[PDB]
This record gives sequence, C-alpha cells and structure tokens, in this order.
Amino acid sequence: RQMLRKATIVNAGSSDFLEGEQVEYSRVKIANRELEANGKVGATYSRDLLGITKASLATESFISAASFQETTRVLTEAAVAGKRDELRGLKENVIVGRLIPAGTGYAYHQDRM
Amino acid sequence: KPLVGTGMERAVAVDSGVTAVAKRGGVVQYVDASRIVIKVNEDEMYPGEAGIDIYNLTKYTRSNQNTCINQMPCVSLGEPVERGDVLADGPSTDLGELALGQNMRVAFMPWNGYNFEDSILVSERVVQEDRFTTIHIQELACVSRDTKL
Amino acid sequence: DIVLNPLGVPSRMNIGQILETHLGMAAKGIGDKINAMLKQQQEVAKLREF
Amino acid sequence: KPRLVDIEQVSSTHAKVTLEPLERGFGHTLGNALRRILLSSMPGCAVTEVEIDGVLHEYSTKEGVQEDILEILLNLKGLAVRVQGKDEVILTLNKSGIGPVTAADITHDGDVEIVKPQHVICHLTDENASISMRIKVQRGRGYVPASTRIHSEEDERPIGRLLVDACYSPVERIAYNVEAARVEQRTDLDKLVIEMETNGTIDPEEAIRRAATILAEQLEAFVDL
Amino acid sequence: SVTEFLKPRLVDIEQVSSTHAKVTLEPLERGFGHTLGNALRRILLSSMPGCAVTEVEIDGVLHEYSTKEGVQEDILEILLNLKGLAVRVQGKDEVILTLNKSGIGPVTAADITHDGDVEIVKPQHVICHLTDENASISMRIKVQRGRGYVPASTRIDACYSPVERIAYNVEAARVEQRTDLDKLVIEMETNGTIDPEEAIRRAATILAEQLEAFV
Amino acid sequence: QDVVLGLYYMTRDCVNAKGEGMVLTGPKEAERLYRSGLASLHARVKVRIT
Amino acid sequence: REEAVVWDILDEVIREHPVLLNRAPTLHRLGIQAFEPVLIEGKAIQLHPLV
Amino acid sequence: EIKELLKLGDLPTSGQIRLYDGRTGEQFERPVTVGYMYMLKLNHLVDDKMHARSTGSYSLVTQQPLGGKAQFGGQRFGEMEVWALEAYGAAYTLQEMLTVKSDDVNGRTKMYKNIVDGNHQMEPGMPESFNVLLKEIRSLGINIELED
Amino acid sequence: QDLVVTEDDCGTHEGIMMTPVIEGGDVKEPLRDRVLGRVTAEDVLKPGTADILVPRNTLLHEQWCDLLEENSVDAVKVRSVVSCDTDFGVCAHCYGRDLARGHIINKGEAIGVIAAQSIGEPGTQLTMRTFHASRAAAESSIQVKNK
Amino acid sequence: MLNTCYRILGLKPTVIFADQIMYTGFAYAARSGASVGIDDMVIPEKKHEIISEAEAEVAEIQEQFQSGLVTAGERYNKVIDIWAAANDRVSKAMMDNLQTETVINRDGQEEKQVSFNSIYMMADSGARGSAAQIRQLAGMRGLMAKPDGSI
Repeated sequence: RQMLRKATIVNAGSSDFLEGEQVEYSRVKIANRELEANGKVGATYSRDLLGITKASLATESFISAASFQETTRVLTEAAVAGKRDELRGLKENVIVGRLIPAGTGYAYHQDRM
Repeated sequence: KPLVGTGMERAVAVDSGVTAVAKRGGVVQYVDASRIVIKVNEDEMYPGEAGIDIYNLTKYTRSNQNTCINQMPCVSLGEPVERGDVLADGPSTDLGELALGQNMRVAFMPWNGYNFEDSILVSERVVQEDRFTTIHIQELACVSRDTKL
Repeated sequence: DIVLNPLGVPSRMNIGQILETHLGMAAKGIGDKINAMLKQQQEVAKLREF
Repeated sequence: KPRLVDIEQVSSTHAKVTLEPLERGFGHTLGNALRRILLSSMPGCAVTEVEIDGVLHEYSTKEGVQEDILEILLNLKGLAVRVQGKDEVILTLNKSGIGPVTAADITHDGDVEIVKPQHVICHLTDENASISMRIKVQRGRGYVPASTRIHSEEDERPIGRLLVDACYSPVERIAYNVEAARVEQRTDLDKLVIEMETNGTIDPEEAIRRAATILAEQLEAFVDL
Repeated sequence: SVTEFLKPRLVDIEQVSSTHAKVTLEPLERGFGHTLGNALRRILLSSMPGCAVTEVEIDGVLHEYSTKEGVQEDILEILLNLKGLAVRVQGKDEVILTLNKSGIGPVTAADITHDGDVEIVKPQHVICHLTDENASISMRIKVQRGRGYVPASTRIDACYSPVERIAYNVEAARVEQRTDLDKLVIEMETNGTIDPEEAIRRAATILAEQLEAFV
Repeated sequence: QDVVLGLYYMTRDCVNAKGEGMVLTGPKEAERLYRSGLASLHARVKVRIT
Repeated sequence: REEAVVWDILDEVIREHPVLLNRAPTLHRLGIQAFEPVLIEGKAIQLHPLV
Repeated sequence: EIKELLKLGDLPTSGQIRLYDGRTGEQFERPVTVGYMYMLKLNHLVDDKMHARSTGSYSLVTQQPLGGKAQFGGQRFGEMEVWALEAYGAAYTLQEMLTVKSDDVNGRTKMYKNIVDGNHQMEPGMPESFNVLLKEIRSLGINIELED
Repeated sequence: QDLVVTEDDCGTHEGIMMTPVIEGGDVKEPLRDRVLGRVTAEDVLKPGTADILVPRNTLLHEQWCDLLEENSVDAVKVRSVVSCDTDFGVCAHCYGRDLARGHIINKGEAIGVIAAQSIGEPGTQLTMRTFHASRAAAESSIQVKNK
Repeated sequence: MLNTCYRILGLKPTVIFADQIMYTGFAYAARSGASVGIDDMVIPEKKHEIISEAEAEVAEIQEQFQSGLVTAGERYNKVIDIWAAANDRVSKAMMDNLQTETVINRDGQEEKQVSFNSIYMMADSGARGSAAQIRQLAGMRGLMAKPDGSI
C-alpha cells in the first residue's frame, strides 16, 4: 500500500504528459480539476510500481535523501538540483533537530502547521 | 582439579612449559616457597662439581589478559625425584592434572525460577569455602620527562 | 553448591552433562567411603583392597 | 511439654541428639526452623587481625617456608578457638627449627584453651628459621569479610595488621531427621533426632540452648503483640 | 551486647473485616523470613483446636448416597454444608442436637434448639432448600472434640480448624546500614469461630509452651 | 519454560495419588490438598465453585 | 566518601522516576519497554520473567 | 561402568534421591537428580561489561561524547534503536538523546540550568553534529549557507 | 520512513473482498483470523436485509456473531490503506485496529513502522529454507475425505 | 486463556490473572521437583528388528545394485525412501513406547493412563522447541546431507 504510488502520466495538461509523478500529486491534481477548475486537463495516471530500493529513492526530502542513499552522489545531488526542503514528514525532523509528528507530537502539529 | 578426568592431562601440563619440569633425576635438597634446589646423585655433570638442579619459582606475576600467575610446590621437604617429574605446579594446576575451574555440587531443578532462563543459583557454602578467588592485575604506568630546557 | 536449569538440556542437546554428573557422584561416592577408613583411624590392608 | 533427654555424645566435635516427646506438627517445624537459626545466627570464634614479624603486606614469599601467605591466611580461617575468660586477646606464635608447625605451641594465656592440636597451619624447611606471629581475635555473630569494618573507623592507626576473611560460625553441618514413635501413656509423637557437626568451637547443649533462647527472644514480640 | 540482635516489629496490619486478615512485618533477619513463616504454616493447620460436624443420623435415610423426597440439594452436598458450619462450645465436651424443620421456605440456621452451653456465631447460612409441598426433616446431629483434620476415608469428614486458608509471602526490604532483610507479609483467612489475633497469639503461646522445655 | 511447566505439573489427570475422592466446598480445598496425605495433583474432586 | 544518609534520601525519587531498558539488538516495538524502579541491594539487575 | 562404580560406592542406579528441603522441610513428589557438573569461571566479568557515567568529558571531532572503555561512558544507540524509539510514539525520548543531551554540550549546559530547580520546557536551535554535514560538503567544493 | 496516520476518516466506500486462500486440501487459513479489527463499508449478509452496518466495528464480539451465526456467508467487503480519499498520510477507517490496551488507539499514529518492525524480527525467524515420482493414481484422481 | 481474559474482561481485572501464571507457576514448578536422569526416558527394546528391517529392505535394493533390477539414479532414491520409511517407524515406535505406557491398578485394577515422566512434561506443556528435537537424544540421529546438497 506504500509501494503503489509512482505513475506514468496519461493525458496532457498542467502535468508533464507521460513523465514520473507520485500518487499524492496525481489524485489531488485529478480531483481539483473535476467541478471547479478544468475538465479535460483532468488526466489519468497509469501505474509505475517498484521494489524496496527504486521507489524509496524518490524522497520529497533533500535533507533525508542525502543520508540513506550513496551520499557520494546525493548530498551533491540535493546541492546540484538547488532543491529546497520545506517538508513536514518524519525523515527531515530526526536530522536537523525539528519535531516529528509522532504520538503526542500530532496534537501539537495539528495546532502548529 | 577435575575428578571426572580424561587421560590427556599428564602430557599437556608437562609439555606446556608453564609448570616446573624436572629435566634430570636425583633427590631434592632444600625446598622453599621461593626456590627448589635438587641434588642429582645419579649422573654428575661433565666437567665437575656434581649435578645440582635449581628452579626459580615464579610468583604473583602478570599476563596479557589482566590475571595472576603463581607457581607452587608439590613434592615434600627432602624426597627423591626422577627424570621427567613435576616438582612445582603453576597457576590453576595441581599434581600433574589441569584444574582450570573447580568441583561443584549441582542440581537440575527450578527454584521458583531463581533459575529462569539458563541462570544459576549458587549457595553461600561455595563462597565461604574460599574457592573461586582470583586476582585481576592491572598496569598503571607513567612517563614524565622529554624536554629541551 | 550450584543449581542449574533442566530447560536448556533438551532444547539444545547434552547427554554428557547427565553422564559426567552421575559419574561425578559415582567418583565422589567411592571417594566418601575411602575417607571414612582414615577418619576412623582404621587403615591396614583393608584400604588397599577396597 | 517435650523433654531434652538422651544424647549420644561421640567425641567433642560430632554429636547425635535425640528428643522422645513432640506433638504432631512439631517434629517438622522447630526441626527446620532451627536449621535456619543454627547457620546464620551463630556466635563463635575465628581469626580476624594478624601482624607478621618479617612481612607487612601479603602477596610475598617467606625465606625458608613452602606455603605462601594467601595459603596460610586460609589455614588460619579454618582454625578452631574456644574463649571463656575475656572478650578480646592478643597472642603470639614463637616457633623455630626444622619441624612441622603443629597448633598447640603458643603461650597458653590466662583462660585460653584450644580443642584441636593436629592442624597443619604451615611447614618449616630450613635449619635456623624463626617466626613469631602477633595474632589478634575479635568477637562477633555472623560471617564477616572486612568491608563493614572499614565503613566504621574513626581512631585508626594500624597498617601491619593483615586481614583474613572471618568465619564466625561454630557449625560445620546440619541434619535433622523425623521418625514416628511409641511411648507409654501417649498416642503419637514425632521424634526429633538431630545430627550435628561443630568445628570444635561450641558443645552441642549450649548451641541449642542459645538457639532456643534466641527463638524465644524473637517470639517475645509475637506473644506481646 | 555482642550476642543480641534486633527483634521484629508488627504495627502495620491491613485489617479487612472480622474473617479475613493481611498482616505485614517490616523487620526480620536473613534466615528468619522463611523460618517462622513456614514453621507457623505447619502449626496453624494441624494444631488448631476448633469445633466441627462428625457423626449424623438421618430420619428417613440410613446410607449417604440416596435422594430425599422434596429437596433440591443432595446428601453429599448437604454433608459439606454441615462441615462449614461454625460452632463454639464452653461448658460440655460432646453434645447431641436436632434439626426440626418443615414448610415452604429456605432452611436458615437459627431454627435449632439453643441448648445449655451452645453459642452459634452465624445465622444466615444456607444449609439446604425445601421445595413444593410442605416437606419435613429432623436431623439427629452429633459432635466430637479434636485438634486437627480427620476425614471419612481414614474412619474405618470432620474439619477441626478455625483456619480456612494459609499463605505467607517473602519479599525484600531496605534499612539504613544493612544489606537485605526479609519482610513477612502474612495472608490469613479464618471462619472456625476465631478472630485473627487470638489464633496467632494462641499459636505463639503454644509454640512457647513447647519451647519452654527446650529453653 | 519454568512458568508453563509448573502450571501443567499441577494441572494434570494424575495417576491415583493418595485420596481416591474426598469432596470439598471451596475455601477448604486448596489447603486439604496442601496439608497432608492428599497430594496436589490427584485428578477428580467436585467443588462449589462460585 | 560515600554515605548512609544519601541512600535514605534517594529511596524517595526511585518511585517517582522510571527506567527505560533494552537489549544490544532491538528491532520490534518490544525493545524500548520501560519499568518503574524498585529498591535492591544486589549488583546484577533483577527483572520480570515474561518480558 | 557408571553403575558398577555407583555399586562400589553405595549409590542409587536411578541417580535420583527424594531429598528433604533445607528451606521448607518437605520432600519433592518426584525424585530430583543431583550431580557434580564441574562448573568453571570465565574472563568477561561484571566490571568489563558494566559501565555508567552521567556527565563530564567529550570527543575532539564534534561536541559529542567518546568511543568507549577510555574516558566517557558513551554506549551507542545505533540506527536500530532509533527506528525503535520513533515507533514508541515519543518525540522527547528521541530528542533528549540526540539534541538535548548528546550532540549539544551547551544544550546540556543550558538544561543543567533548567532541570535542578524544576522549571522545565525545551529550546534547541541547531543540533551541532549536522553542521559537520554542512561543513564537509562546504569543503568538498559545494556551497552551503543558511539563507532565507 | 514517513508514512503515517493523519486526519479523520475515509469517505469512499470501496475495498478488497475477504475470503480464505482455500489451499488445495484442508483449511490452511480460516476466515476468523482475517476479519479481526477491519471496518465495514456496506457489507450485506443474509438474503437482502441488514446484518452489518455502514461504519461499525469488527472487533472481537461481532466476529463470533458473524462466525457462529451465518456461516454460509464466506465473502465480505473490507477496506484498505490504499482505499481512501485523502492521500497525504492515510485515513483511519481504512486500515484496521491492531494494538495493546483499548481497541482503536488515538488519531495521528505511526502504522508504517508497526509493520516494518513487526516484519523486522521475523526476518530472523526464516532460515533461507534448509535444503528443502509422478504416480498416476492419487494425484490425477481427486479424492474427498469428509462428508 | 489470557487472550480470553483480556478479550472478555478488560484492563482492571486481567492484570490479576496473568501475574500468578508467573509467580505461582514458578512456585508450581519447584513443588513437583522432577528430574533429569538416564532412566527417565525409555527407548524401544526392538532395535535389531526395525533397523535390520531397514538394513534388509535396503540390502534387497543393494543386491539389485550388484545384480541389476532398478536404475542407478532411482536406486539411491529407493534405498533412501526405504531407509527413511523406517526412520519414521523408529520415531513412531519411540513415540508410542513412550507416551501411552503406564499400566497401573486404580482400586478395581488393570488400567491404562497418560505417562507423565521427565521430558514429556517439558514437551506436552510446551516449554520450548519440539518433539523432533527430543527424538535425537532418544532414538534416531537426524540425517545431515553432503556439502553439495544431496544425501
């Protein structure tokens, strides 16, 4: 249920035709298009489903990616691609001394963010 | 000692070089704690001045793994000795037998689980008999000098 | 003196433990007898023959 | 009531006491209760502090002796003493020559009497040797190492007095037996036949009488409350 | 002195009702939580003088293994109901009594002739129940005197004890300048006509009585 | 190990034992079988279990 | 120098402040299980048999 | 051979004697096997494995404590126990080990101020050890500076 | 890593059906262990009445209700982590409810770590499987043991 | 049982149930006071029978090796299957001559029971491990293959 996320895009619009996008981008983009914004651009997404290594590579975090993977490449990658973190997940918070939403944390993170 | 032995013990301790091994055969002169001196009688040396074997017994000494090494006498005050007989037992050795540990009364039942998970009870008559006593010995060293004034 | 668990003995496997112990008693049971000959100050020929 | 009669006294060391009358749950009780009294709670006599003439610290080897100090420390632990007259006494072991060290050869000071003579403490090898041990003894109750003496100090000025693990208990072995019995004018009694071994440090009557009064002492509060 | 020690001290008792009790003891030496604890277990069971049912003659039944006309409870059940019934006697030694009862209703416990030197402690005890129609039973009960338990099997069941249950617990405790001391927490249940204090005080004095000869 | 076992070691259709079958109420039970003669295992005793 | 009074004062906090204990390898949510401290005069750490 | 020697010394063939307890006093239901195991002693005793140190000294690279069996009683946590710790639903018992009281020396020392009295409440800032992430990449020839 | 409970509940009422595997011969896996703590979307048992409810719980009590009575109904609709509306994190009614003290613990909780660790230690249990005829009678011909 | 405690009752009462299973369950382990002895366990007296049967059934095929009736590849398999048929037979002969062997008189005499000896009450109860473990100590040794994989 975690693996089944990445997808090849089907239809054309604001999304990039047939490129790589997650479930969290795909479903939200489809949903917002229906009955307010735009009908046609409402693009379907055909599934790209992987294993333990290749899927976990795709981190929205550039602090975190630059620790688990070959840091020979990824600290340099997060640097090269000029990528800016701005995430609210469990990866980045362990590292830079920020708060994880975990147990009681959630009660605070519901009030904070 | 082990009271359930095997048969190997007599060759091992002798060929170890740990225990005091008598090269030649005669009669013991002066047993001390420190050193055991032995008259040869049988052969006599090549140039002159009789045989006479001497053994400097090593006591309260150190090893690499932080322990005690003590050699201790066996044979009596003025007794005879043959070529290849143990005179002094080293540390954790006794009368041509390898001791290592000791002899223990052991039962095979639980005791409200004071033996839960392969654990051991022990009685106080173990510790009171002054059995498993050991010295863990440590080097505490110092260097001061090395200057140009 | 010491007390062990009987619970490890069948999970992983030792019968020598059983044999050494029952022979240890056997060794020391004959041993307990031989002392008494000297504890009573008896000795002479008998001790040899046992 | 029960009756403490009929003791098979075989030597000063060993003992075989019998008890003819005791009630139905009372052979097993006191029998087992006194097992756990006559082991921990046992006032006796043993070696504590000793000053060597020729040695200050242990871990050394004497000129003209086979046995090391650590060995001899333990030889002293197993030695049996009886004291009647004073509380604590200092004694001396003046000995010299070719011969094996017995046990008796001390100056028998005031009311000091030893029970066992054949104990091998040490051996002497050389001709004109000489040792003169200034031994000290204390009085206690249970088994005592040395750490508890260090905890409570104040006015302290000895170093030469080398310490020996103390063994304040007279009892070597404890075994109570229970068997059924017939007596004129009665129904059923559990006979307490008690098999005891002591180090030569206490006679069988005094030990039991003390253990009975010590029980009585503890049970005084129970009866009062 | 150098022979004396420190004696125990109770004064921490959890008193729940007249029947049950939960006593604690803060101080006792090593070797002395387990002793007395286990010694008194084997005192407070066999040597406990009380009063209980022994021999009984039924009016319409001779042998036990039968079924009565107009009662739910069997005889074997009722035998046990009688065993648990609690009696105190002061004057006499052994007495014969009768259970004259009849009608629509539950068998109480009071409806006996309160004889001479007989005092009962408990009135609400369900011994039996009587059913439809009137019914009638008149039990000629007999009692003896003893010390410990005697069953029916040995008699070629009597229950001579005020003690219901015995449980001593042993747990560790901390005191100032010391290593380990065994706290005797004693869980006791009585119902054989005796409050918890008197039983223990008697058992202590009975022990003292036996130990008087020893001393 | 020692937990599991103990419970069965007590809770078993035991062979005869000393007892045959003496009936008991409830509070009296545990004890009679702890007290004397009557073992702890037995098999077969009926009870007013509340 | 180590003292007798120190012990008595610290009998109070032990009930108020717990202990979190684990093995050298832990993988489950059954590693970091924590326990209320209780007074003992013995070096090697006593615990439950279930856990 | 066992039993003939057992026969020479007046001993049971079962090797099982029903013994009266020294504790309670009563005999066991079944006959307990007793023997002599010849138990022995081994090197890694209590002191070798037992360590516990509160506060004091620190390592030379980073503001963290030291390796082990030399100066400070560190005793590492590893990746395994962190994954454990996170799941135990606890934010503090992670942070205390990795921000409040390890990576920051001064984070301990401003909390040495806060603990004793009983005032409490947390303030970290930056976690010190991760500046070594930033700096070693800075020296690699890549640019890292806290902008925005 | 970062995949966790947030928010309230699943809006959509779709999911995967629950059956046994029914492997070859005898019952290797039953229905009883499968349903434990898994929410119902619609779920119609009987021949068209009511039985099971729109949001109510399949804890411990309603199981013996659906497993001792109405045994004929083998197939029942069940939700899943994928089968939800909100995509960031995941919705609570979808998963299931496997825990310690009280059934259903609070909102905002790890999940992804429960499984991955609870598959962590049994990663020691498996042993790579240690070194583990064509007769024309018993296998070609299908045989039944029970009535 | 603790399942059905914690499933029916709750949190307040179920702590009381589980505690004793330990404390008393350990107190229950010592009071029995069983044993670890040689005679505690009883191997079947017919050893030279099922083994020599296993020998002869194989020797029947081992004569088919020397002569010529079976094929060289299946010859190993038939010898193995015939040995392995008796391995289960000796284990079953063990398990039957162990578990259901009492023979005791209960008042009216002549009655069979479940034998509660040493390792049975380790195994039945379920201390740890299994029955295939116990069998080794007892009867037949477990077969270990060559370094390649075949036997």
